[PDB]
Amino acid sequence: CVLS
Amino acid sequence: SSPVWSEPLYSLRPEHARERLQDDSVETVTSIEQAKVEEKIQEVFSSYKFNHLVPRLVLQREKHFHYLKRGLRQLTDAYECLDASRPTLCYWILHSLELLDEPIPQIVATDVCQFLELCQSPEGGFGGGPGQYPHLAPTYAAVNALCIIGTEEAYDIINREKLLQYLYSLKQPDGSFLMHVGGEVDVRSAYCAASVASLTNIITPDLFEGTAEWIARCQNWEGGIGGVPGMEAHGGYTFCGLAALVILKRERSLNLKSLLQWVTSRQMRFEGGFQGRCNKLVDGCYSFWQAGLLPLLHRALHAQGDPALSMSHWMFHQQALQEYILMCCQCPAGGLLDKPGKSRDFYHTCYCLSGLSIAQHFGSGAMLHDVVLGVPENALQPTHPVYNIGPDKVIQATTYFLQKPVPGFE
Amino acid sequence: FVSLDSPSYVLYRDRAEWADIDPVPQNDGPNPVVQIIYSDKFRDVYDYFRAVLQRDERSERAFKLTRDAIELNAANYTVWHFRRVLLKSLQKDLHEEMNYITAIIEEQPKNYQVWHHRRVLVEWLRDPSQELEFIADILNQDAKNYHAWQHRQWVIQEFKLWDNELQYVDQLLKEDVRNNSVWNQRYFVISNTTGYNDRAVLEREVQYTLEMIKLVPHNESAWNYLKGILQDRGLSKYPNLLNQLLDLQPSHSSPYLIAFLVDIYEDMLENQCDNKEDILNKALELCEILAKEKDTIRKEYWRYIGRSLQSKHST
Ligand SMILES: OC[C@H]1O[C@@](CO)(O[C@H]2O[C@H](CO)[C@@H](O)[C@H](O)[C@H]2O)[C@@H](O)[C@@H]1O
Ligand SMILES: *C/C=C(\C)CC/C=C(\C)CC/C=C(\C)CCC=C(C)C
Ligand SMILES: [Zn+2]
Repeated sequence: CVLS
Repeated sequence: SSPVWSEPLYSLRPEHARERLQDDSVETVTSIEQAKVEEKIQEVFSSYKFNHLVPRLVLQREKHFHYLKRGLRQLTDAYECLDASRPTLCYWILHSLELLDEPIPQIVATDVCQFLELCQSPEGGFGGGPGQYPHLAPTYAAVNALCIIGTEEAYDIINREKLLQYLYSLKQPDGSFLMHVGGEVDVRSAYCAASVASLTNIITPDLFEGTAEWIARCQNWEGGIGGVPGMEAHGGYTFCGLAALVILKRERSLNLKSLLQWVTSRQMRFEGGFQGRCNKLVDGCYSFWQAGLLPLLHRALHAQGDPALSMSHWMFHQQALQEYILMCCQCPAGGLLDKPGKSRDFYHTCYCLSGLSIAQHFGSGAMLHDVVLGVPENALQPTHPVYNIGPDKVIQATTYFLQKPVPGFE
Repeated sequence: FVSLDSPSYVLYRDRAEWADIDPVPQNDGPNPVVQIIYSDKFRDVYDYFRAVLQRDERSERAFKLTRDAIELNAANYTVWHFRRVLLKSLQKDLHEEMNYITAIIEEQPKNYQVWHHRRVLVEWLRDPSQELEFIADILNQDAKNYHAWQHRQWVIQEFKLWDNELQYVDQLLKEDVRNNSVWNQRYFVISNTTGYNDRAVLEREVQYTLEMIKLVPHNESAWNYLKGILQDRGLSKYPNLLNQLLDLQPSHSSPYLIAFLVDIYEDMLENQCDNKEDILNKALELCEILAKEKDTIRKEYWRYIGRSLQSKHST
């Protein structure tokens, strides 16, 4: 789950 | 009714078994993976039932607190992959503690302030760490973290004049924003920009010219919003899109009907939690990205004078979401996560808790209606659906910065 | 030359060719927060990266260093930006860099920086010849990778490579008809080529979708696509669809079909349909069935729809  | 020591659960009803996946005898990677998750989740659900005895669910606050308290100071090298997201980690941890109503010692608060100051770039904005170029993700996080602390010391760390200049340096003619200089473009940037600009009172009439229209172009045939025009509806990008429009007071630019039907369809009939995209797996973090859209839609529709809106509940199954989070997303050692089998991390801890708070608290106008599943101590502090920090923190910050002029503008 | 995991790898603080520059430690302050306990190798590379960045050294050694910094943390966008500055300053072979980013993305396909870097290279070269094939390989490993689909839409639209995408879509739908990313690509391709105003195209799509629904009645993606291509004109504008769905209901009363019927009734009532009272009654009955039995997870939504219908068409 990478947001950036 | 029931004795106070037993509380019937939606997920434990006999008819709940009818909600298991029906693959029509046609297996594909999608159905196979979904069935595997449902099998594990059923096992978990059953572990909380003892025939007619169903003990109240418990949020392990103390375990979560100790995990968070330690992380705010030190992290193992397992977090090297987030060396360019430290202010973001600060926000995830501080907001989690905030939700748990765990006070922040004055010393820790000052240390956080000093660290974020070191992450601030001379050109405006905050980078993922000291000396790193500014980026909208850590900038959004840094501002939120400073607002959670809420002291004048924290507020004044922000160089407002350069922040506004920095936002201008990322603004595209089509209304979109780059995430950083020479960086990628998607709806996350519009939300990060709108969030920090509104909180710090640096919005100019031209800053967001065309932004609302660009975001509307991101809503697709599904009703949800994609990262960029043409892309698949996704809970994270949809939250960013709607939240940004609410800040700009342009929610009407979207088809709220198709959006409402899309997000409500994202709650899993069996698991109770939310998926990020249609036909993908449930994930605890979407408890916020998706469920958080209901309070925003409620507000949007309420402003339009919708006479059919509820005065006591959000338009999603509040109880089922709480059941999924409490029974399936807590790590016994502290911290929360995606789903059973996955390992904990501060990101999931932050959003599982944020989503739980949204599910527990309904508010509209002068009406307030809480639904706290389990023992009373499970009640979390409320969170603002737009900024995802305490409503009190939002009001305090906005009031403070409103007393300052918009940098070099009238 | 030598990789971070290679047996002959040497820390930068021990390299003679780097002795002339002092490393720059990261200043986290005296009382650090969210302090990461870096490995010796991680800190070594970054202490030197900070040095070259601070001095803005556009050199080959700096260029090679970014490669190690990226392996240590591919999410460090500052390193990527500097690497691109070096690519230009040093006039590096961009095709060689394409091979590099190809390998990197294969390793970390869900990273934002690697896909953006690739897009920049394609833009600089104005050479999209390797894109569709490369993307297809990534999608063969994860058919729903969001970044891959996004890059694919960009390439197709920017370089006008529409000719074979519908065939690609059909191929992936055959593999997994529940792949929502593929149904989205389907809408993407058609809306941008023939469009849906061509009644022959629309009929083809409605027929195709209905066939997929009959094959897998509980696949939500097909139902959503069916509504997606008809909603703007109005579901009530397609009278035969209602009849066909009503005939399948007794044998396929899934929540998807029942919900679709309510959607049709909603639009019908919105367009001064005939037998308004009868339609409203039918719609309210289905809303109750969905809220109480067929789609209880969405009880609040269906109750809302019930109240909405009454606020708009009671008379
Ligand atoms: O959810 C459909 C709804 O979204 C809008 C944008 O607000 O348009 C999107 O969906 C259409 C298909 O229904 C596409 O043609 C369009 O490109 C996409 O942005 C609304 O017009 C529509 O009612
Ligand atoms: C499993 C989770 C995934 C793949 C991520 C989905 C969530 C998204 C895209 C939301 C991103 C929101 C952003 C960038 C706003 C800024 C948020 C922070 C700085 C924490
Ligand atoms: Zn997640």
